[PDB]
Amino acid sequence: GPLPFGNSLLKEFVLDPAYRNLNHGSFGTIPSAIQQKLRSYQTAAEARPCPFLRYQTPVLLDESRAAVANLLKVPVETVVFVANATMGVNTVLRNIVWSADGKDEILYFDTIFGACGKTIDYVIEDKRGIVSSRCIPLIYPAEDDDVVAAFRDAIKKSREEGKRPRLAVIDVVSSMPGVRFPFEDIVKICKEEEIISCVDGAQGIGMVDLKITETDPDFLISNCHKWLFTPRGCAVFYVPVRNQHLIRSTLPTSHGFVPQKSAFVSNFEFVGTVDNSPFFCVKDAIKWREEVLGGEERIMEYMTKLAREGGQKVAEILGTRVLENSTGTLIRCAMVNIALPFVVGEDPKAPVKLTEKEEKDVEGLYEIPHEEANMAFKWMYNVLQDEFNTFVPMTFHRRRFWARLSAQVYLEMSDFEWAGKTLKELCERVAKGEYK
Amino acid sequence: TGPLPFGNSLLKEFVLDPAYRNLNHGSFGTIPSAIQQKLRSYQTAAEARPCPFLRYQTPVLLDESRAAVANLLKVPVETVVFVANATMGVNTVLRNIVWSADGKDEILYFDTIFGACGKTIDYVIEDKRGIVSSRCIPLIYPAEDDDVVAAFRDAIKKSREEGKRPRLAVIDVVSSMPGVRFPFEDIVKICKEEEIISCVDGAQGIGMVDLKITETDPDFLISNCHKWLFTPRGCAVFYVPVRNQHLIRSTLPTSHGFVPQNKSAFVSNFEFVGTVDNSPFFCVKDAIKWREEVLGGEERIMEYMTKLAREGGQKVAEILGTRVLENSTGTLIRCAMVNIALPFVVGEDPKAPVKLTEKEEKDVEGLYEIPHEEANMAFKWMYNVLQDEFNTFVPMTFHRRRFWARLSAQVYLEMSDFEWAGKTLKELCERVAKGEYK
Repeated sequence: GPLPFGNSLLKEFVLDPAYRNLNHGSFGTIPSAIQQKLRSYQTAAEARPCPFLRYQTPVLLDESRAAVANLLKVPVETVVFVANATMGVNTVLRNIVWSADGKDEILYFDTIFGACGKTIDYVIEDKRGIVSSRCIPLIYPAEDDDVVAAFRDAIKKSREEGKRPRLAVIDVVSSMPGVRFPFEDIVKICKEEEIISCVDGAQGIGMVDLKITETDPDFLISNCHKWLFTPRGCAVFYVPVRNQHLIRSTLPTSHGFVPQKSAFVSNFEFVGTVDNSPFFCVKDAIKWREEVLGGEERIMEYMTKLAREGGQKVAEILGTRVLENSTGTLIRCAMVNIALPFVVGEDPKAPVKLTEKEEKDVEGLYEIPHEEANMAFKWMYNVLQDEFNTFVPMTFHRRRFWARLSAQVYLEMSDFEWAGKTLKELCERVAKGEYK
Repeated sequence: TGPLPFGNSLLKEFVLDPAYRNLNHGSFGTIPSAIQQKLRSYQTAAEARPCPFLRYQTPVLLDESRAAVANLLKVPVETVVFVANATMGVNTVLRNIVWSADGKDEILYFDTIFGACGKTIDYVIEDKRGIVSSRCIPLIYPAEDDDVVAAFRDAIKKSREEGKRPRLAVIDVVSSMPGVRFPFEDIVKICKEEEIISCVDGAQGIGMVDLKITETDPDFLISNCHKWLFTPRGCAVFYVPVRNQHLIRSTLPTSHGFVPQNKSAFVSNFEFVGTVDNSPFFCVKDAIKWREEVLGGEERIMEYMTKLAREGGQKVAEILGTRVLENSTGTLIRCAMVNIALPFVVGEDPKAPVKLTEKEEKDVEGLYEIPHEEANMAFKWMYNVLQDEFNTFVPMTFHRRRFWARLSAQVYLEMSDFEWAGKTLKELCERVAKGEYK
């Protein structure tokens, strides 16, 4: 039968027993059964290179394409594997041909992943101004209605400047901070307004239900290596059949390109020589998660609940609060943010008008001068690795540090309590000016 | 004591199937057992400490592999980075070039260019909406070095005669099919004289021939470490002199290092371009070390494989009674791969007839002729036979009505392997003369 969750499940993984993994959402990790699968695929590749790599690669790709589309509840003709989420997002933006009038505009939110945000910048530079972009600022904790309204005002405002809102990139779950984004509402608005919905669901498969069919996005990308126990360097790229014709070239351009099984699926089979073993392990990771663990829903059910209750314990230990809106829809994933018990001094260049609640929440804590914010930020990162042998990413949002913790099926309440007590003393030492 | 002798005794150090004969190392390469173990050690370290290792040890390990490969190529370390493969870095060059506003820029390339790279030109023309064009330069092999230089000098001229401007030339170090050493020293020099960006595709390069980077001084060069440098698949070194690093505006794909308009920003840009297993990149310093301490260094490795390619190639040509692909100057087989014609002719195609050299018509009289339509049928048949029954693999170039089989020598091969290749290809070719491919 299935195995119980918690620290006993560390038996199945290959983490350092001295190292606490509180940040699975960044790079992921794989259990011992999947690494051996990974290395098994390599031995076959090095045993007879041309026979295996030329003819067994498409068979092993389609076995994982079938398993992942199955689990996503979508046709197999619509899923394909790319290197990673940054690669997939780049594949969408680099392939779109923009209107000849030059009125097209890319809409995005300021919680966009750094790599994604800078891809929009370069594409605008590369196409030399035939497409532009407008940034939608977000204040967190964000109410879902405020996010969708800020998107509607961006659509309305863009048209008042003579611009055409052409494409919108929507997170499933944002990176920093790790919050569930109301992507269903934003994608639906994109359809009504005829906007290409480029759903960046890197924090997606294996953690939250993507609801691909009912949402019907134009493009979706998601990192299997982030929450599906898939070896590093694997993202599932979803393109409906109606849109596969605009993905004209892969990244990079390879043999499958035709100058002007489907041709769309075949073009991604060989895109330059790479170790494709992480792709082949998708079918095993899915089968391992269903047989060894209780299944996909049981995995997500535990991680989300542990993120709530575990995050609330870190907040009690710190005397602060988790990051959540009035409807409790931000912590609908496996990650949770907790505010740290201090505050940064005001930036005279870009001062943030603090909200009355955010100011009473500052309640006379220790204040780090803004000139020392980056210095203390580096210190907390190094100390968490060198002294506590863990790693906690922190979002600097409105002169506060929001530490993001990632729950997993091999963690339990004791880990988040250790995380709370660790962060507690770490901030006590930040309060004493130890970062200098 | 001393280094290890070459030949089949060296297979103890590799992880090939003993029932499989790897006569085609040039396609995907392979790694020794010591390098595979290093690949898994980097893999083990990443899973033990995802964030601490991948965030902070990746800079260090990339820099050790950058210094190792830069010293091997005798190149400043500030001018080398690592990309995914040869196809990836050729795209990196062609997609960052800002073409001139009027639209006369054209990309020069030869028709023996690698298939992915030529189509990369076709897509860049499409994505840039016709402001850049291409001009294919046909080549006939056996090609003389003077004739290649002549075709390039006359293609530059026909361009400007049409009011066009040669902007960039895709130049091979060693071409894929047929596996042949290309006179890149002269074509790169002519690109400097004619103000043409030299984009060198040296995928067949590192670990096999002397790239002579400092001397020929190219604008951009790529080379597959995983092809001939015993590096795990998914690795290729990207050489750009710092005079041209500003031209690479964004990596492929675009990531944190891009900036809109100690370690240089160019070098920093290629460290994190998306979540990937970087174990192949880290092994570059381990492969170069292994090749030095165990095999005796690049120059002993390279010249053995080039010597074996000639002698073993003429054995296959002798066993089959044909010939090898070589020019009058003996400059085509200046690498580790050799092309030997198979003993039969393809019927002429009325859709594009091959008017052949007098000497070319004398080399095929008496040979069994296969009709042109059945050519692709027997081509697919020979591939399946050499794998399912002879348990090997040999790629074949179709060029002017004769198949040239491309063999790949390597430190773990010797003369008995090429004798087996010739013996295997006669059994194969005698069976296509009897029409077995039906």
